[PDB]
Amino acid sequence: VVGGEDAKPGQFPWQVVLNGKVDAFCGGSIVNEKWIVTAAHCVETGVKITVVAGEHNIEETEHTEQKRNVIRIIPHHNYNAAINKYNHDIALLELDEPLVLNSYVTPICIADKEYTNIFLKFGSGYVSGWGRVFHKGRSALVLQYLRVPLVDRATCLRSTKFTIYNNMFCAGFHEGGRDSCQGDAGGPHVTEVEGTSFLTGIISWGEECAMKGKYGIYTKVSRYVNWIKEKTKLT
Amino acid sequence: MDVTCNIKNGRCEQFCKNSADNKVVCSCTEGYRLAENQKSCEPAVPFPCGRVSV
Amino acid sequence: SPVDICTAKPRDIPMNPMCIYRSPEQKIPEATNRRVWELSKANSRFATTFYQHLADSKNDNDNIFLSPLSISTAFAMTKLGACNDTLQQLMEVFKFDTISEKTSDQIHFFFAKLNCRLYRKANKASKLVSANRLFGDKSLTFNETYQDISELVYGAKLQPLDFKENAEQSRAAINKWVSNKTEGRITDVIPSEAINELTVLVLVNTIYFKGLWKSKFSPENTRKELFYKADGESCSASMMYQEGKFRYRRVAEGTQVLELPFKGDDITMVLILPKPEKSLAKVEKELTPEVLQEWLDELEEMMLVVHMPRFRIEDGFSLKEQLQDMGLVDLFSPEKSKLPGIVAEGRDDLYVSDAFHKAFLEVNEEGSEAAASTAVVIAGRSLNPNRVTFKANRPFLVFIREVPLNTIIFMGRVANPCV
Ligand SMILES: CO[C@H]1O[C@H](COS(=O)(=O)O)[C@@H](O[C@@H]2O[C@@H](C(=O)O)[C@@H](O[C@H]3O[C@H](COS(=O)(=O)O)[C@@H](O[C@@H]4O[C@H](C(=O)O)[C@@H](O[C@H]5O[C@H](COS(=O)(=O)O)[C@@H](OC)[C@H](OC)[C@H]5OS(=O)(=O)O)[C@H](OC)[C@H]4OC)[C@H](OS(=O)(=O)O)[C@H]3OS(=O)(=O)O)[C@H](OC)[C@H]2OS(=O)(=O)O)[C@H](OS(=O)(=O)O)[C@H]1OS(=O)(=O)O
Ligand SMILES: *[C@@H]1O[C@H](CO)[C@@H](O[C@@H]2O[C@H](CO)[C@@H](O[C@H]3O[C@H](CO)[C@@H](O)[C@H](O)[C@@H]3O)[C@H](O)[C@H]2NC(C)=O)[C@H](O)[C@H]1NC(C)=O
Ligand SMILES: *[C@@H]1O[C@H](CO[C@@H]2O[C@@H](C)[C@@H](O)[C@@H](O)[C@@H]2O)[C@@H](O)[C@H](O)[C@H]1NC(C)=O
Ligand SMILES: *[C@@H]1O[C@H](CO[C@@H]2O[C@@H](C)[C@@H](O)[C@@H](O)[C@@H]2O)[C@@H](O)[C@H](O)[C@H]1NC(C)=O
Ligand SMILES: [Ca+2]
Repeated sequence: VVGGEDAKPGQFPWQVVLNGKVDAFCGGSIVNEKWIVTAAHCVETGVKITVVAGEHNIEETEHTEQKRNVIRIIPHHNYNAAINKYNHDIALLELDEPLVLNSYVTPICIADKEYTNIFLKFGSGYVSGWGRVFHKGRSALVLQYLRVPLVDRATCLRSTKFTIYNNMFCAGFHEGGRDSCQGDAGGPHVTEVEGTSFLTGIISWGEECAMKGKYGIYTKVSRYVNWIKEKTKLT
Repeated sequence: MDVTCNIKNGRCEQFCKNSADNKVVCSCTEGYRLAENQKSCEPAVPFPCGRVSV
Repeated sequence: SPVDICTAKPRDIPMNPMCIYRSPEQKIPEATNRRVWELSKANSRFATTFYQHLADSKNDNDNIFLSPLSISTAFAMTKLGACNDTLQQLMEVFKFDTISEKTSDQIHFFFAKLNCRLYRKANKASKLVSANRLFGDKSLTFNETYQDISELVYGAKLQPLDFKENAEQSRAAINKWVSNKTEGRITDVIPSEAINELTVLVLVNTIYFKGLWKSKFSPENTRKELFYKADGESCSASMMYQEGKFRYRRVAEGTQVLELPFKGDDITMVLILPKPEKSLAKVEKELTPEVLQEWLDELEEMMLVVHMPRFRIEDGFSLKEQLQDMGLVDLFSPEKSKLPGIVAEGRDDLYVSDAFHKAFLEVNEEGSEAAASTAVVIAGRSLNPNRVTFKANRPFLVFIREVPLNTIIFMGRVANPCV
């Protein structure tokens, strides 16, 4: 996250970090004790991933961390990198041992498709992650968060020569300076409703980061809520 | 009008659904229970989704 | 006349030596004098052998930095006045014995030509200052023809000093001359007691280098990170960071080779980082000019993340013992030394008491701003767990060369960049 601020411990208890051959290469959100939702381009079936919930500073021990191994990787069935590495950019990860919910490890709420979209249209969401704090710069040590405004589709389509599908939305500032960045993908875009946060998007892509006239592109979660509920049901 | 999900979300803290004859049915997401006021949502579990408790 | 050595021809200023040497028995770079090229190649052959001997005389936990070229040039100035066995040994040790007859007879001139070329290029890609000179005892009468040639091709005549009656003052004078000429960057090149009343002739060659990156590191990305030294300990170093396209290659046994160019692209820094567990000491002994060149030929440009510490290395040392072990004997022997070209053969012995080198390397973020990429491309926001990473948080070797010629201007070892 570029131009964001330090989160406080427990401020985004649903946020998790994904570690692989490189640490903090992507983020994710807790759906429930056994499942994480992230971006499909962050994962590959057969490639190991470690999830750390209750994380704050990725280079220090806070005694709130819960580390889990991923035992199942489920990219959305329509995801196909060969016909675009970012459309339907969403995936689910099943954890080996369930997380123990507490103040630092709590799921993000997920409403039905109708309300997820209503919440997205409130026009203001929070993005968070341990991604780069400067384009092509260092990854964050302490979890960063940033409030981003929704950008109308017309304006976004005109800001890029690339395709913005109906499964994506745009958010960020016209003037530049604040945006999600590399390392943040898979992390959540959430909308706080009367003190309760709901998942409204998945950090996905963009053209560089925090550049004037460019916006962050996110996976529109409302379109995938039914699939998420179906795949992650513990019931 | 008078009472529809279209005005202030039927006063529902979270979810609203139009019943018949000027009435609405509020509801909450998993981990929550409709409060006494039939409009608000309150924790039904130790750590309900989407809330900071530190 | 006001002859400019850098644009002169050997015939412009006749400067033949008193004695000449005659041995018993890739493609040429663009726009390059073949004689300068063969001299550069000889320096590299000398460099690899000398470094091994130098490393052996030092502790593996200490940093190393030197300019083998500076050393080769300095001894070519004694070659100019040497004869017989003293001359032969000089030719064999510095690997000059394989070059052509004209380059050999005018070797001091071609070293000037080589240094002229490299300085011109380096002066636009870094801050580089040097101070080189020979100092001899006042009691001796030096060949004035040698003095004129030296002033032209080496920048200064041999300086007479009263070692016999004013050793300490002489020492101070030498250190002052070097400091003053290097703008205070190189001090105390000759340590206390390093010279005395029996000192006859000493060679002093010093150099400071601070390069300007073609693609600079942004200071906002520099932060404290642990550096794991070979002594098993770790220390806090200022670690620079940047992501960009650089010539790179992971060679046998996992060793990483990275080339970081300075402004102008002609001069570059090559870093050799062994995998964890493979001592740098092993890579030093286990590496011949052939191998290194092979790696440089396999380098391919590619996007990667580079972690490199910012540091400074100050390395000063005597060359006498190491060169003697390499075969340079007569030159340091009062009775055996034959340097008639500097001081006519006579009752007084003229030999090299010692040679002192002192090199200073400074590495930081400064340089040209990274060039803006104008390629319209989508960038996923994953960090890319499959990316190539060059993290120099452990001992590594450094080389500073001129690409076309492949000249090894500087070489060294960063064993501890901490303060
Ligand atoms: C017995 O045989 C041995 O000894 C004899 C006699 O030697 S003695 O006089 O010392 O007693 C040698 O014969 C003598 O030496 C000849 C020789 O070629 O060395 C010849 O030298 C003179 O003329 C040449 C050619 O001049 S030119 O105008 O025709 O080009 C000259 O060499 C040229 O120097 C150029 C230069 O500017 O440095 C080079 O330019 C290229 O490189 C520069 C960059 O250089 S850098 O890398 O240092 O930075 C570049 O400019 C940036 C140019 O860009 C255009 C490059 O040109 S390019 O085409 O590559 O792009 C030339 O490169 C080709 C180079 O060509 C040879 C020489 O200058 S010198 O090298 O500095 O010495 C010049 O010396 S001289 O002016 O003082 O004389 C002599 O001609 C008189 C010749 O004397 S003789 O005729 O009486 O015999 C034998 O050499 S050889 O067999 O003739 O080749 C020698 O054999 S051996 O080598 O011992 O085996
Ligand atoms: C002071 O140093 C001078 C520089 O070397 C030196 O002059 C050079 O001397 C050599 C021989 O002493 C000359 O070469 C002549 O001799 C060779 C071999 O003896 C002959 O084969 C050659 O044909 C040639 O005639 C150099 O040409 C000459 N170079 C010059 C002009 O400096 C002085 O001799 C030294 N002073 C003394 C005498 O101590
Ligand atoms: C030193 O050399 C003197 C001359 O030797 C001859 O000329 C030199 C340039 C070589 O070409 C060599 O092969 C020739 O023999 C000798 O007269 C003198 O004795 C030598 N002094 C010693 C033995 O150190
Ligand atoms: C000290 O140096 C003075 C000038 O030296 C030249 O300029 C400096 C900046 C360096 O680039 C150096 O390499 C140059 O030679 C001399 O004028 C002065 O005499 C020197 N000190 C004395 C009196 O020895
Ligand atoms: Ca931690």
